[PDB]
Amino acid sequence: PTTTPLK
Repeated sequence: PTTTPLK
C-alpha cells in the first residue's frame, strides 16, 4: 500500500 511516486 505505502506508495512513493515522484515528488
